[PDB]
Amino acid sequence: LMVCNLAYSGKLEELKESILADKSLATRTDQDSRTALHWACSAGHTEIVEFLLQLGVPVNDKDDAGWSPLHIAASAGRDEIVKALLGKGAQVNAVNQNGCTPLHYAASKNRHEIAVMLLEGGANPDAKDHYEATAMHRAAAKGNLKMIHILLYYKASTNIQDTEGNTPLHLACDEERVEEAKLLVSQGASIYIENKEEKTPLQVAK
Amino acid sequence: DIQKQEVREAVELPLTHFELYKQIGIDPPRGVLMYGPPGCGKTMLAKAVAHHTTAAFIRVVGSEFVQKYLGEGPRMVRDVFRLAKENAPAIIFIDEIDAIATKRFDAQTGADREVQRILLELLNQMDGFDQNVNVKVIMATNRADTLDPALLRPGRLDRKIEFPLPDRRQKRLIFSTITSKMNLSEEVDLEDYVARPDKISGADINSICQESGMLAVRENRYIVLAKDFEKAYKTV
Amino acid sequence: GLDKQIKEIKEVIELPVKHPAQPKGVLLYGPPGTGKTLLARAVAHHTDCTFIRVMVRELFVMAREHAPSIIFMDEIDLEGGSGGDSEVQRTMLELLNQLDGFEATKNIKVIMATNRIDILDSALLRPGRIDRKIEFPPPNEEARLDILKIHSRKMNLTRGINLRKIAELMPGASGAEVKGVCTEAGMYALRERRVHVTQEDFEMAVAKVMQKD
Repeated sequence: LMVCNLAYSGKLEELKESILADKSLATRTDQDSRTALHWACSAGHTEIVEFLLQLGVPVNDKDDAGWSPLHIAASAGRDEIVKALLGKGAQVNAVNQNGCTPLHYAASKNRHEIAVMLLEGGANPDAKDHYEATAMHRAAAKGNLKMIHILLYYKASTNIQDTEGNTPLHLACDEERVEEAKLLVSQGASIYIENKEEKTPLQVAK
Repeated sequence: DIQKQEVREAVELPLTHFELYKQIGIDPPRGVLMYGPPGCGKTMLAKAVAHHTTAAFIRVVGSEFVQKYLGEGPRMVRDVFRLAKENAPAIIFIDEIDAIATKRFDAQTGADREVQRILLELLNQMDGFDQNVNVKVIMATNRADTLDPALLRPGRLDRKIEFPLPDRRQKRLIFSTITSKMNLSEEVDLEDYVARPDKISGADINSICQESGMLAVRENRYIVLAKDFEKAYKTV
Repeated sequence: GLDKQIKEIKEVIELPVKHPAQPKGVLLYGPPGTGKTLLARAVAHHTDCTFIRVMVRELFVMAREHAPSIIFMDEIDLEGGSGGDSEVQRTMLELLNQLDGFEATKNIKVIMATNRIDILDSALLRPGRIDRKIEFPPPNEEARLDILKIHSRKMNLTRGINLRKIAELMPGASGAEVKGVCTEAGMYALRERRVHVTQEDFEMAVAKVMQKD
């Protein structure tokens, strides 16, 4: 719609004039089942989303799949949007299409501040999606050791079984991250859990 | 990440040195071998080299040399090899060698025996094509259990690139290399789209994202989302 | 460590040369370090005779139009292996039937190559009628210094290199690792661009070939 370009392009005075012209544009949505909050949050414009959240737009609005704007705040890497959405009361455990949490998309982007803010508000470090995978799997496979360590600051588990049966130590050994492997083993990661392939973490590492 | 890196380091890095390889006369092994029956392959790399490098390109789909004339073999492979060694540093992409690489039947039918003796003749020619020649012979197939080790002898095909299925790393980087330029949002996911395409075999994932942009180019949706990603999965 | 194979092979291969029964075939079983192809091609090279390398019946057509020659099964070296291999075993059965039947010239022999249960299958198909038995022991270091020298005369080598450490410091699997060190030393010789005969960079190649073993 019009608020999609007024929100994504950053037309501050034009979006404020559109809201003041018609209050319905704050809740109208296009075929993407998204309001202007999703577009302006996706683009990173803090003032527009502070005007929309100032008027009181429902922060828990989900699209056709079930995506909450906190996943934009975490994946996009905008700390101030995390402060605004967590300030307004965004759901830290909102279920999307595949059942993932914003912690997974903050760990994927290696955003430490967003992980500290979301986990500080009461996020679940061991939240599992439809594939039964946590943020430590993909954060341990992409090579994010500091994300793993700050997850361990919030009492995160290191022995989550994936849909194949692998653990974050398996995905860490697959990437051949010797520092993450030896560090996770030193922290207490079970080297005895076997996947469907019957491969131990010591066998996966080369 | 290691597949395409092996294709570049094994193909395009020695390709620019042929103008010098004609002078110093030290030619590395040209044989590049691809594999993997589940993954399609064989096109993204031939087109990637076809666009990156500016050289001569002689693509031959399958075995063009199954003509009933037994004496036509050396004329065909000799013409291709003489335009490769004389015209320009052409890259000979011989795909699907499983047809002529294995003897079929009926030994007394000296046509196949004679053209495989010609295969041994051009085998000695590619033995001689390791010194002062602008030859490039890349090879691809899908089943190695029927291939004779004569072509795969150590010293002829020394670049065995394996590709059974696209690993999760090339998935994540091939999604990031297209969402980094196009519009990015939260609905663009990498976990279910790094796990599901690991179960279901799918090629040209970058072209699938471009087709998704062609489904979100309708001037109604401004940021590409998972609706056209999964829709592109169930349609193309 | 291959002096027994050349010593014993001179009276077998070199018999129809100047002495004028003639042995028909011979087999060598063991770890394929050295002496399976380098011996037939080295003796066939010093003898200045023809030596062509080596389908279940078309290989016998090649071994029919090219029957008189020094032949050696090099390309092939229970449910499907005894039959699929038994096609080449039949090929050499009728080859021994031709060689046992008639000959156009002398110095015509065939050498077999097998290192597994198919040796017991060959003895199951050969009831000690016409065959020579020569054991194939693993090559010692004496069979490695001279094979590194012969495999080093082709490429340019400096006069200050110590072949004792690089030749004697390659134990373990087999003697083909010498040829692998030569080829990889040529790939790192192209990679590192040795100027003419630089010795320190040849020692760098020694490191780059000792890091893979």
